[PDB]
Amino acid sequence: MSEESQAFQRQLTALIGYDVTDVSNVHDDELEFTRRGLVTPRMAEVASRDPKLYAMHPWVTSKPLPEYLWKKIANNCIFIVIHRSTTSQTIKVSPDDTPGAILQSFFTKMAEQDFVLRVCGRDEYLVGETPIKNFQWVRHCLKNGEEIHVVLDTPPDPALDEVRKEECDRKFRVKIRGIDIPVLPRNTDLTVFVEANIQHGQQVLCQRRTSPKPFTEEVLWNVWLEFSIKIKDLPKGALLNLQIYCLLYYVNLLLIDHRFLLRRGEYVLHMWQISGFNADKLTSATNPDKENSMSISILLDNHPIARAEMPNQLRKQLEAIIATDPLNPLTAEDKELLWHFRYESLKHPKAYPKLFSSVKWGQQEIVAKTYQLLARREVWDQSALDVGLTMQLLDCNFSDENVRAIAVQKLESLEDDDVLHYLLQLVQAVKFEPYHDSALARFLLKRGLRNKRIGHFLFWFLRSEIAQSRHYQQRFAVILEAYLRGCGTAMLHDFTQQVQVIEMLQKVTLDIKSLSAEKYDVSSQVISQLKQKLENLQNSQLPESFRVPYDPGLKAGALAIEKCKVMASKKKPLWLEFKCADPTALSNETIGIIFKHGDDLRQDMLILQILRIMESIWETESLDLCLLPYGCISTGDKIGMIEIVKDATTIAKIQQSTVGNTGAFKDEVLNHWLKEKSPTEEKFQAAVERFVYSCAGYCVATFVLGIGDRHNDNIMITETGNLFHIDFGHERVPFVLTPDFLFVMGTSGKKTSPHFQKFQDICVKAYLALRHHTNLLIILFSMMLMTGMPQLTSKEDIEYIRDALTVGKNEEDAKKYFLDQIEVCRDKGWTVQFNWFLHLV
Ligand SMILES: CNC(=O)c1ccc2c(c1)OCCc1cc(C(=O)N(C)c3ccc(C(=O)N4CCN(C)CC4)cc3Cl)sc1-2
Repeated sequence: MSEESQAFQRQLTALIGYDVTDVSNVHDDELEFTRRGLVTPRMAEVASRDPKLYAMHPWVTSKPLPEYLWKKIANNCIFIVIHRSTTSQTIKVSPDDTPGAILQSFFTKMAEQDFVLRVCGRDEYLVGETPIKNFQWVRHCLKNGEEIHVVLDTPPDPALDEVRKEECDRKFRVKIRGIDIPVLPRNTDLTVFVEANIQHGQQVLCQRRTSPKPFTEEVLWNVWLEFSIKIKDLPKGALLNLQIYCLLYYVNLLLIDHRFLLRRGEYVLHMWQISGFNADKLTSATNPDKENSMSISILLDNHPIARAEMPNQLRKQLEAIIATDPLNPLTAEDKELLWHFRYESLKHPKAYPKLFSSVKWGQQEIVAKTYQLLARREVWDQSALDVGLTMQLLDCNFSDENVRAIAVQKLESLEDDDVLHYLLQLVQAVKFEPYHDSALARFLLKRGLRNKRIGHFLFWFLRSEIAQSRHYQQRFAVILEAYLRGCGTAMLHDFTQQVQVIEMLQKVTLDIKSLSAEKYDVSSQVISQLKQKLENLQNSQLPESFRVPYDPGLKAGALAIEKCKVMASKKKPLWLEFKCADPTALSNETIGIIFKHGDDLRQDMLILQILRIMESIWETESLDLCLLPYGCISTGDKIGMIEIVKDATTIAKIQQSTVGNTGAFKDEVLNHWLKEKSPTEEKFQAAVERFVYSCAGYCVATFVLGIGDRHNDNIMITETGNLFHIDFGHERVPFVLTPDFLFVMGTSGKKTSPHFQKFQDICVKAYLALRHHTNLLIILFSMMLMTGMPQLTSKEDIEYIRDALTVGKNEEDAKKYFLDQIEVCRDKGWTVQFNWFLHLV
């Protein structure tokens, strides 16, 4: 291994934020085995991808143009403005024209074909055989009433993407020797025992306990725990879960390894301490902190794997069971039905999750029958892809490799555009895979390496987790490294720039947070030191440019130091502004970015991404709710970026600017603000309309997600009328619809009006459009809770969304339910809003 290659691994380590060659925290070779296992999938995708299309990463969709976007084209014509160093002719185009085609109606229309169309000021290309109406940038421009400005230039050199070459029928038992912790002192000395569980898909096959003993820094049982399950019956993917109760600590050990071998020998496992149900509890990783953590010693001394028509009424029971929601509990009666009627069940793709939860995974013969069942998979294979269904089979309830692979098989058919929609949840779903190398992980690897946009986000989503999750960083690092080894030198250089930038801003963030207290109010002293420090960075270890992490097509240049500052809030986040490093840009507007330290931005990414999913869901229904899921990215431990939405203010600041002593609240302020920021009544009417739509979308989305009761300071609005929520980091009301919002709607004092009627109509339409996707929403909600929050009750917390989506009810009762919800806010008026500030005194 050349000295060059060692320097390279060093490079990857700094981009990843973890050393994948570190062997300090392992008890076997799973991780190394996986690094090697992933080489094949990587080389295969690299060798398979088209260098040209890969370099230009066109962003496209096969989906039809929504009704609400056809509205803006009734002339069957679209205008593209091409530019080239001086003047710019505006070509009239047909929505079906191909980029190379409009290049024919150009060159000849003017009068060598080795040129390509690129969006002005962006690293975005319109290429490939695709109708221009199928390009996302084109649809984004129409939806925003913006013109499509493009520049004619030379295709990027694929050479820049060069990738560096690479080079027994006995019952199961376990001996618990004892436990050891360096320091126990809490308050009162209690007693302690060890609980050993054998689990599969968060289902206990057998449970055993040790006798209680005095809790001292060292407790030695030296006791055999014999389980009812036979060795031969252990399913691959089963975990020996070990727990200490006084519940204090846990740790897991895969009973059958990545080689299909039964675990054997001595183990000293360092455990995880509970913070006083979630994905972290399922991890096969052990606590890396060997100095301050509890450990448990165990011994293993115990390779494997070597007609009749249904009556009308049972079938009805069966179909009823299948119709129930993902969260409906399956009775013992229900499971037996599903299993007995196995072959009938297999004819309904929607039964798959319920059927595989009916499997007795602790019985070799049954599992086998199950694999036999999966053999004739025709009905499933030809079924239309249902993302909600697929994700159900990737959650914590399925530990079987084969069950999860068919889920992954269905994902193979997603277009890149959809992958981007679900990417974050798919990455989080890697936490439910029992092995490091899995079909799900390889699919993400493959898709990321196939498309630059997916690779970029895949990188940040992985790095965010590597940086702040001890439970999963090892697995995610191996995945990221594999990816980094195939993305190409260009991407590598880009990621390097981005990582350098955020690292510098982190330093700065910290140093500046130090030069001030815990809030007040800053301090011209504090702002000046910031500007100096940035001036220092600017010249230079701070790279010429870098891609915006939440908007990779955008290249950020030099900081505009005069415009930077520290925001006035408890935490002291930076308000940074940069110049665009692309001369071809259509404006002088800077790139605003908020850099913040002290908060875990992962919950916000999760919420913002779900918001994006709701928008695409609504698109599948021809609806546009005008949400504004601003860019947000966890870039490392307790740090990240947030997009600064231009021309936007807080609803509270608007209130506050007019008196606002102790937080008095006037109904007409909002309407006045909008009218004053409008240059004309036209623009004002557009603002009001957009407000109605945006208000409706956020009321619905926020109710469903159970995040509806918010303080005014957590909700913003653009000067153009777009309302939107922010800060999703962790009497009552379902959502925020205050009298001022109502005032803009032309209503006041519980009355009606054309815009308000229009609002209720949009809400209801929005609400029921989401109910057609109930299962997708429920499964995303529950995964989000398991992988993104603290230790959430696996029933009651998750059950909220079921109630919220009013599962089980017909359309009439649903509309009713929501309309009453709208009434509650009205009756409550300003109460909850009003309650703030006082709680603090
Ligand atoms: C011209 N644009 C803006 O002023 C602006 C302000 C805030 C945001 C923005 C634009 O983009 C939209 C997304 C966004 C998201 C935010 C967020 O998540 N949090 C937690 C947040 C809330 C308040 C502040 C804050 O201190 N201030 C200073 C007072 N000012 C009136 C509001 C923002 C900072 C953050 Cl990061 S702030 C914010």
